[PDB]
Amino acid sequence: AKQSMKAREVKRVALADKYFAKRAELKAIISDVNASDEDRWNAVLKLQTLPRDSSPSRQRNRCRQTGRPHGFLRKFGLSRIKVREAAMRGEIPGLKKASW
Amino acid sequence: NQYYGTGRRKSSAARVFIKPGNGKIVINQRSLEQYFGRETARMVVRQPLELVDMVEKLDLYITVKGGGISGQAGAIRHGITRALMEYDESLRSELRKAGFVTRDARQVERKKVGLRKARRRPQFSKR
Amino acid sequence: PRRRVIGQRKILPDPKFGSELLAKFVNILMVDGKKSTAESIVYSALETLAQRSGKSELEAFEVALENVRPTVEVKSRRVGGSTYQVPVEVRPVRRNALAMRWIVEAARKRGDKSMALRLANELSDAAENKGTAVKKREDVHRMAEANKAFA
Amino acid sequence: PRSLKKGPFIDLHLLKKVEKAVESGDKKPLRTWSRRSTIFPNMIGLTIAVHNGRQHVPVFVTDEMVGHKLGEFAPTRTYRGHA
Amino acid sequence: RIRIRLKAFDHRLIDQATAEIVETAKRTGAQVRGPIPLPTRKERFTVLISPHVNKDARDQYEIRTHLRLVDIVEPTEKTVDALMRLDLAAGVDVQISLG
Amino acid sequence: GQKVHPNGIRLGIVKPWNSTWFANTKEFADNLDSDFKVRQYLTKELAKASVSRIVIERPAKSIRVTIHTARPGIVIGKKGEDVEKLRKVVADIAGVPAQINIAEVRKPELDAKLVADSITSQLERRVMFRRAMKRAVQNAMRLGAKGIKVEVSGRLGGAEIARTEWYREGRVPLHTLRADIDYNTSEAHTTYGVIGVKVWIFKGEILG
Amino acid sequence: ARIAGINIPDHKHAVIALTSIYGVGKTRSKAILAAAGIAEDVKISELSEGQIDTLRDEVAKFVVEGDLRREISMSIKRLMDLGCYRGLRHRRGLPVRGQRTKTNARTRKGPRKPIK
RNA sequence: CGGUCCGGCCGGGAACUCAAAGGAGACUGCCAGUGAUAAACUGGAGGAAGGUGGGGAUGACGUCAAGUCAUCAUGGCCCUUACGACCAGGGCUACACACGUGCUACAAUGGCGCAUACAAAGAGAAGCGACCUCGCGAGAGCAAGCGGACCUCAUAAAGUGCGUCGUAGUCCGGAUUGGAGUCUGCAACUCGACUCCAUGAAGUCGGAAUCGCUAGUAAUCGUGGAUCAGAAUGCCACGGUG
Ligand SMILES: [Mg+2]
Ligand SMILES: [Mg+2]
Ligand SMILES: [Mg+2]
Ligand SMILES: [Mg+2]
Ligand SMILES: [Mg+2]
Ligand SMILES: [Mg+2]
Ligand SMILES: [Mg+2]
Ligand SMILES: [Mg+2]
Ligand SMILES: [Mg+2]
Ligand SMILES: [Mg+2]
Ligand SMILES: [Mg+2]
Ligand SMILES: [Mg+2]
Ligand SMILES: [Mg+2]
Ligand SMILES: [Mg+2]
Ligand SMILES: [Mg+2]
Ligand SMILES: [Mg+2]
Ligand SMILES: [Mg+2]
Ligand SMILES: [Mg+2]
Ligand SMILES: [Mg+2]
Ligand SMILES: [Mg+2]
Ligand SMILES: [Mg+2]
Repeated sequence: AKQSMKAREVKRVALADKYFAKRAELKAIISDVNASDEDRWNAVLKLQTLPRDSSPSRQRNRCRQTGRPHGFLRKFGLSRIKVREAAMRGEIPGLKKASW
Repeated sequence: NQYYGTGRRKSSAARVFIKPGNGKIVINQRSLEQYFGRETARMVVRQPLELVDMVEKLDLYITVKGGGISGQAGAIRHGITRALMEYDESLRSELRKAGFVTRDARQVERKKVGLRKARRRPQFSKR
Repeated sequence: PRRRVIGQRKILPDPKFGSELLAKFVNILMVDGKKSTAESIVYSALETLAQRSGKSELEAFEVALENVRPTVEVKSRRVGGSTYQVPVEVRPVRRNALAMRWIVEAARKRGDKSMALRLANELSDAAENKGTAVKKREDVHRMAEANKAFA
Repeated sequence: PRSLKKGPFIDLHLLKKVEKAVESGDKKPLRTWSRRSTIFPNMIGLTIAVHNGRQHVPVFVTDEMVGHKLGEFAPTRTYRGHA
Repeated sequence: RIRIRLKAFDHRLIDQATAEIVETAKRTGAQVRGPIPLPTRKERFTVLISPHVNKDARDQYEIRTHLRLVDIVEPTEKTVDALMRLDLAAGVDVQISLG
Repeated sequence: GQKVHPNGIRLGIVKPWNSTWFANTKEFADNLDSDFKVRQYLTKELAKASVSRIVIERPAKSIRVTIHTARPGIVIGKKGEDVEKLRKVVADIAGVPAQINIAEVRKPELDAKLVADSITSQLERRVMFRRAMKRAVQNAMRLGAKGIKVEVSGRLGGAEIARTEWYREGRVPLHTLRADIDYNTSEAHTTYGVIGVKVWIFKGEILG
Repeated sequence: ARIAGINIPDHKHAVIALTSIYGVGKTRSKAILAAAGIAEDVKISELSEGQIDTLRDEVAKFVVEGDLRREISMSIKRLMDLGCYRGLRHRRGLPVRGQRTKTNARTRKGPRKPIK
């Protein structure tokens, strides 16, 4: 993948770990039924004012070696290709071709 | 003096305990007529005890796990045959002929890649 | 197949009568693996068959089967510029399978409401030796004795 | 649609432009890229030029346009016909 | 008592470690319950082996995660610490549950 | 587009994994990135060193890297000089305390990665590929291999039409599962392109 | 057999002949018969005229044929007059709800129009 | 067994199921016949299994200058104040049409309503999320337990039993559309899924033509997972009937 797309992914991780407590504060406010509706309105306007890249749903799990946005696996952090290359070189423990 | 046999089927596993008696069938603390709402399964669980003449002769305590209606009935038949051969062993010459002592090894086939099922291939088109 | 003729698998008999043939009939009637329903349909149609005839359900089934069993079928050969429908003696197994198949197809095609009503009516007509199933038996024998010159 | 407990949605920069144009009472066209903002009753009588991807189409705001969003009045695909 | 859970990838290396720790607490302590085996997790995987386009061309991998449960009925003082100072091979993850 | 990887197919039978650790899913891909970065670093640093197999194992939050190499004198230097230099940066990368062990490679002519990299180095310094393939086969069968197959591919002698060639001496049963097939692959970055090298070595059958 | 303007078949049951009413379905027909205390398995046959008057009152509680069709056409002409995307879809004859127009829009577009 | 709140529940017990680990077992091994005393074939005998037991993985030399420089890598060429980089919005979802692959159907071997029985295999910590309460409902609140043979996802459905419809474009079918909503997520207009009420298209088994399948198979019935905030009729797996 590109270098700029990798840089965008790192930036969206840094912001998602930075503002993580504050966004949950505001969502606790908005989801709280026992709250002032003007407070819930102020919270949702604050949440607009926060950057869009602070959301974890904005960032996409790329391959950790190549940045490939598709074919990802959460357990390995890799695409389906580099999984196969590592499993064939025996860099992945306990992983072998199955048959049942 | 209960006599035991384990029967297995597709994915079922019966635990059959034979006692001499009057012919009382208890499956998971339930009657056979209560448990299998199916006369074919009521037949196949009574098939060896009428191959031999032991319908009235023995009572039975059965537990069974896993599977379906025919699966549990098959493992029950195979447990009964295993236990009657434990009881007498002179009956193996007939129950082999009846095809009962043979464990039916017809497992389900796995789904394969590309194929929508075990063997059904998707629909083909040249053009 | 090319290499071998095979050895066929064993079928259970029905629980009611012990007949292998009736279970072959419920398998031919059965769709989608629902054997329990097809067993119920056969036992209801043979219930009304013995009601309409006073005989055994098994006996009147064999009578209706008897009046539709073919003896000679045909097959296409086509070694020349056109199709030869060559006759051939039918083995008693295929006689019985074609009979139960034709009966089921006609009972699907009848306009009665219950399937057991289409099948008991078709069996009672076959025992009277009329109906579409025997008309299929007739059209088969007619193409047989027409192409009888080929042997 | 959105839940009622979150209420409606509107961009803050839009809500400030609405509050300004309300107090000034001017109907100059407000160019806006907020196609996702629900129209409010205080927006009635305003020309708001909603973006469509390519330009800003002006929308005079009516009473009935309240419970909707601004993007509904800016179509993004031009289609005339094939023949 | 002490429940001990062993999770590993090699079943020889886990049965070697479980019988090792049994013989350890059998000599030092007393009443090792048994090396009770648990069901093995089979974490399957299925990937496309082509870089661009072959949907039907796949590999199917798995990971078999072998479990062992070993209980110690009467913990002496040396039973605990001498087995805690005892170390095993890598690949085995141990997890003690005192009571 | 036809043949399976002989190591990956032999991994449960006669071949061991090059990474032997255990982790849950939380720290799995993180360990595997750390292993990738350290194998990357060690290959670039020990490029002149005849390194074959970097084995990684991490017990008790402490990484242990076992390097198999044909000559340990240039990797070590003095006893814990260059090794200790590489150890403190491995612990920097892995974020855990490190430990480096070195296994000497007897008979470096019987190791697939070394042979392929020697061929690659020769092709990079512009030798005849057939002479390199011959000397690799003669040396391995002399050293006692039961069978070797080498194969080069693409842009051979600067020829615009890429072809593959392969030599074979002895029996190389790939379908035999209990066969000790040492397989590895190198790449030569010539001025005319990329030349790929594959090498199979059959040592004999393990009778497990 | 004449409820809310329209006739109702007598041979059918209660919920079904009610569902002949434009504005009720099997749910609202159960709510009607529940509010009238009338069993659902009975017919429109063998009903008292007091029972039918109760039925007419319960249906009259809701919005039905002429009212409902007028309200629906009013909602559509509201979208028509606004000129929203749903209005443009309603007057181009295209599907509104965000379905596909490349293929399978045959309910709104009718049968196929051959290129001649 | 003994005891019970009748629930393996509770003392207990280790046989049984099961869970793994190791091992045995089937080899034409035996018997007869054929065969060129060969190879081998046919049969039966036992046996859980009989001749490759079943299924998978495993894909020779090479072919198509097949595919991919958009996984990656890379020779060379090109751009370098732009062919690079940042942001908002839009688009990849358009629509006179044509094709492929699928899903649901045209019903009575069925639809509905009530009652009720039997699965396997899996996933789970920024997660699975009981119980209880509110809501017709999707869901909401409080909130245990669980890194999990312990807890959760999670009641399997088809089935069976009773009643019902009684051959109709129907109590089939569910498209479409209106209104009211929930959840996710800064944010569901373009452009999400789901729920409720109403709406109730075509369709009554499909032209020439054509596809799959030889046994636990097809057919049919449900289940789970990956990806994923959310978003499958797809994909990969699982068992039921057969
Ligand atoms: Mg790049
Ligand atoms: Mg995402
Ligand atoms: Mg496909
Ligand atoms: Mg299936
Ligand atoms: Mg075509
Ligand atoms: Mg292959
Ligand atoms: Mg109605
Ligand atoms: Mg034999
Ligand atoms: Mg080409
Ligand atoms: Mg390109
Ligand atoms: Mg953008
Ligand atoms: Mg697309
Ligand atoms: Mg409630
Ligand atoms: Mg039912
Ligand atoms: Mg009913
Ligand atoms: Mg309906
Ligand atoms: Mg509806
Ligand atoms: Mg029509
Ligand atoms: Mg009809
Ligand atoms: Mg999931
Ligand atoms: Mg999802």
